[PDB]
Order: sequence, then structure tokens, then C-alpha cells
Amino acid sequence: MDKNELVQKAKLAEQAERYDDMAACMKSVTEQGAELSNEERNLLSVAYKNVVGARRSSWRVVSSIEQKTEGAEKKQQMAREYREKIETELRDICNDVLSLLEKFLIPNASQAESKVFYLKMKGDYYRYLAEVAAGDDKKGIVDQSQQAYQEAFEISKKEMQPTHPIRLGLALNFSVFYYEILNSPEKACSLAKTAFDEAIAELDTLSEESYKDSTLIMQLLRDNLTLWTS
Amino acid sequence: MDKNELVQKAKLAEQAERYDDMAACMKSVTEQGAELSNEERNLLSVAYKNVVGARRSSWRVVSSIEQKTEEKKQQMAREYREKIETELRDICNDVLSLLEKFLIPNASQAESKVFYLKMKGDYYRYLAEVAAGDDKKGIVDQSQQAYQEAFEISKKEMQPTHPIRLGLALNFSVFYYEILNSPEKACSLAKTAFDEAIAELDTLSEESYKDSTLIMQLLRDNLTLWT
Ligand SMILES: [Ca+2]
Ligand SMILES: [Ca+2]
Ligand SMILES: [Cl-]
Ligand SMILES: [Cl-]
Ligand SMILES: [Cl-]
Ligand SMILES: [Cl-]
Repeated sequence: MDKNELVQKAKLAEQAERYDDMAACMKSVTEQGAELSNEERNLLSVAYKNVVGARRSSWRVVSSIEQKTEGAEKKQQMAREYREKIETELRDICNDVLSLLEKFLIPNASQAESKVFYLKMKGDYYRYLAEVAAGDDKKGIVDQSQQAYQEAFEISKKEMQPTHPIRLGLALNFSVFYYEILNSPEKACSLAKTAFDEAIAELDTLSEESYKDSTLIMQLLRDNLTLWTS
Repeated sequence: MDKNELVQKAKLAEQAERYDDMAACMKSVTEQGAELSNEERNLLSVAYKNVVGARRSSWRVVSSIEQKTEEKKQQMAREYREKIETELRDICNDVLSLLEKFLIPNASQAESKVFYLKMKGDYYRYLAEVAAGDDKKGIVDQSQQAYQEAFEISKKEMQPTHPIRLGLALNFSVFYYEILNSPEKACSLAKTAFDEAIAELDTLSEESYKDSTLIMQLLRDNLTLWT
């Protein structure tokens, strides 16, 4: 009921691996209208990542099965219908997150760190809608994802250090957007490489707190470069 | 809606790791009242094992947290445990109702009789893990009686290397160790099952050797742990 009580409840749900309970708790905290602490922001993000992620993973298995059944018209129809059922769940999750971002999280974000984080998150959830969209609505959704990422990108470039894990994480996800959604491997590689190289160049300005996360994300950036290069 | 379609939906749901959907499909298949095939009963078993399993795992983390508290936090942990318990009991009672109404009555073979009686033992055991005081003694006896009848039929009708007989021995030994706190009985049961399987090891066929030997390894791992 109370804010602090809902946060302790979310942490308990996290430990129980009951992420729908966790998402419900952090949604309620967000809806109280106060700016989320760094802890609360991370709890919200973890909760919804796991809720949407379960559907994404399932949709990837059912869509793959649907495509890899040629002659079975009845079996393919079942897979198609189950895929659509899963899509509807996924869309409702994404729309709940995107509504929270638009109504509470983005307008209340009083620091560049926070604003970049939430705009990146907006980019991610429009990207998850884009993964699942049919041709008519897809171009619009893809553009919404790109615009969110692009605004996040410009703010992080202006306000944040190249080694900042949120700036690096944005570069990772935006490069993935270009590769997987926009089919633009050259743009994806150049964004990823530039982010990696800028972090390498400013290796002095990197504190002992965000020293691990930063270097882990840099490794992921370069892993994508080597993968996409072949 | 038709059995064959529901079975295919269950398999789809399994691939998707959507186990509530899978359990719902196999529940409705069972409720048509025809004896389940080997494939169908295994789908039902996997579905509900995962559905109850999620609650059991959650109940193991929230119960522990409640234990290690000194406060408002304890009452929150208690109430969340109780909520998880309610879900868990409703799952177990669904499975146990399917077992009483459909599965155990229609079981035409000793193999399937043992399979379902073991299952009955398992789901009362999961209720026993979560019971306190009055109800527990009664819950524990139902588990034990299900296992005991299964055990007698398996010894009579199945070879020591049969995976269902071995799996029963494993779960019944775990019942003795974890529910009845009878470690000597648990070890004796597990040791006998392992040794008897080792002694008749030419009585396997190329199909079931992998499952049998995996359970044998789990039996011995428990013996090593429990010593
Ligand atoms: Ca859940
Ligand atoms: Ca599920
Ligand atoms: Cl949940
Ligand atoms: Cl969950
Ligand atoms: Cl499900
Ligand atoms: Cl599931």
C-alpha cells in the first residue's frame, strides 16, 4: 500500500522470481508520481525486462516452429494462433511500460542520467513492439523506437562520460536496433565502434563503482563488431 | 478442443516454456475420461511438475527470508508465503483430483498404476512440505500410503532397472528423509534400489538405459549426501 512497503514487496517478489508481482509493485510505485530513486528505477527495469522477456523468448520459439512447418496446414494454423495470443500479451506489457514512461518517468526525470535511461527504455520497448509488428504499423513503431534512442543518444553525448555504463548500454542497444530492426549493419558497426573507441580514449575518467559494468558492456560492443564483421 | 489438437497445443506450450498453458491443455485432455497414453501422461506430469515447481521454489526463498528476519518485514514475508502457499495447494489439489477421478481408475497396466500412485505420493508430499500442525499428520499418511502401494506393485511387477521403479525408490527415499525425518529408512531404501539395479544390469534395453542410470546416479548422490 505505502511506497516503501511496495518497494520491499518488489524486492521480495524478485527473490521469489515472481516478476509479474514485481512489475505490479513497481508500476504502483511509479503511479504515485514521485521521481524514482536509482534503486526503484532498476527494480522497475528488471521486473519488466523479465515479464516482457518471457513473452519474447516464447514468441521466438513459436514463430520459428510456425515458419519451419511446410505441409501441415492445421499445425501451422495452431502455431499462428498461439503466436498471436503471445503477441497480444507482449503488446499489452510494452504498452503498459510505454504509458508509464510517457506519463511519469520521462517528464519527471530531473537528471541527464535518468532521462537517458528512460528514453533508452522507451527505445527498447518500441523495439520489442517492432519485432512483433506486421507491415502496416511497423514503419511507425520503428520510427518511434529510433526517435527515442536518438534523443537519448544526443543527451548522453552532451552530458555523460563515454565510459558511463548507461551511455555504453545505449550504444549497445541502439547498434542492435540498427542491425536487427533497420537492417543497417554498417550504421550498427560504426555506432558500436565509435562508442567502444571513445570509451578506450577516455579510460582515465572511470570510477571504481562503474568500472566493471563499463568494461563488460565494452566487451559486448566489440563482440557484436566481430560477429557482424564476418 | 479435440484430444489430438489439445496434445499438440500442450507440446507447443512446452516448447514455449508456457507451463500453465501446457497444464491446462493436459488437464482438459485428462477430463475427456479416456486412459492416457505414455506420451500424454508424461506431458501432464512435466506440465504440473513445472507449475507446482515454480511455487515450491518461490516458497523456499520466501520461507527462508521470513526465518532470517528480526518487524514489518517478517509479516510481509509471512503474508507473501501464505499467498504462494494458497496457489501451491490449489495446484496440488487439481492434480490429486485428476488422479482420483480419472487417472488411477482408468490405469489398465501395473506400470501406469505405479506411475500415478507415485504421482499421488509426490503431490501429497508437496502439500506436506507446506502443511503445519493438525492437517500435516493426515497429509503425510496419504503421501506414504500412495508411495507404499506403488512400492509394493513395482517390486512385484517391475524389474529393478525399470526407470519408474527406480524413480519411485528415489522419491520415496526423499519422502522418508525430508518429510518423516527417517534418514536410516531413506538410506536403506535408496541403497537397496541402487544395488538391486546394479545386480541386474543386463536386463536393460537400448531405450530406457539412460533414464535408469541417471536415477541410479541420483540415488547414490543422495546416499553420499545423507552419510
Ligand atoms: Ca510470475
Ligand atoms: Ca506461464
Ligand atoms: Cl508473479
Ligand atoms: Cl515470473
Ligand atoms: Cl503459461
Ligand atoms: Cl511457465
